[PDB]
Amino acid sequence: DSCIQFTRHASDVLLNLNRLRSRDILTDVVIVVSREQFRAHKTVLMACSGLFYSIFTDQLKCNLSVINLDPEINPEGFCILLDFMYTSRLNLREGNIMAVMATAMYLQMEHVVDTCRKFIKASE
Amino acid sequence: DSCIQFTRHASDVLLNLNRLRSRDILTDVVIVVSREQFRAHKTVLMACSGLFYSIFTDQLKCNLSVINLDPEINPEGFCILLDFMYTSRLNLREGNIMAVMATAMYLQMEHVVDTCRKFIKASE
Amino acid sequence: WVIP
Amino acid sequence: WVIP
Ligand SMILES: N#Cc1c(Cl)ncnc1Nc1ccc2c(c1)CC(=O)N2
Ligand SMILES: N#Cc1c(Cl)ncnc1Nc1ccc2c(c1)CC(=O)N2
Ligand SMILES: [Cl-]
Ligand SMILES: [Cl-]
Ligand SMILES: [Cl-]
Ligand SMILES: [Cl-]
Repeated sequence: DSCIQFTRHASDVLLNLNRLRSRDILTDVVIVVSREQFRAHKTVLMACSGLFYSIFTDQLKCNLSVINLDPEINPEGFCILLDFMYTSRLNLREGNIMAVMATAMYLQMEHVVDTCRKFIKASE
Repeated sequence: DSCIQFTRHASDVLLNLNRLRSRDILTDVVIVVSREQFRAHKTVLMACSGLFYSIFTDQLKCNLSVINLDPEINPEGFCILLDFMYTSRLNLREGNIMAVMATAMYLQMEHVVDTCRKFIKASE
Repeated sequence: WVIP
Repeated sequence: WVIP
């Protein structure tokens, strides 16, 4: 086509989706990770994670307001990945890398798994 | 903070939100523009338009499944802007610029209004 | 705005 | 990935 493109559009959309999340506006699911609960937008979760894409395209699970993750999942690791989904920013640290990598593998977030593998290999 | 950032993340999220829209997955509103209907995600509309942000943060309108736009709004102009919301790509042409600009003013999409004004000024 |  |  003969379209023009606004370079910052995708980043501005994501910034606004994060603002809606922070204000709990039109959030439609709560992700339960052991004792912790995280409110989010199903569409953002699906757009970022192979696992959520699978869950919310399921004819029964698409209608659930609560999703319980595997008990082995670390809440902090999930929190870091949820923030990454809404911001493109990953708070990767020596103290959380193993938890973040395990959570990204479970959530099927290949690019996160890739940088965790690379950061781990550099430290050995 | 000491975060790392994935450059293509925002663009990949938007591409997936557009894929969900094309497959009518978790769309939660229909925008009626005279004889035409457009299915969308309320969160994407709010993230792109001052008008939809106002509408869906309203305590009564947030729960509506159908929104009727002003009869003066051109369906093609709306279609072009809806595509832009989900892709960052604006199909701006000599034959549609007036309709696109009027629709962007109504929808409160300042960056679109700006490029329409600039393209019009260059042709006079 | 750019030509993509 | 980059340093933002
Ligand atoms: N929502 C949506 C969606 C759609 Cl519509 N099409 C294709 N993938 C979608 N999302 C999704 C699927 C698999 C993975 C990711 C996201 C990140 C990753 O590492 N794996
Ligand atoms: N969703 C959301 C949202 C939030 Cl949370 N905060 C601030 N603006 C939001 N969206 C929004 C408001 C005003 C305008 C636009 C988008 C584009 C434009 O030209 N005007
Ligand atoms: Cl439920
Ligand atoms: Cl990822
Ligand atoms: Cl309704
Ligand atoms: Cl805009």
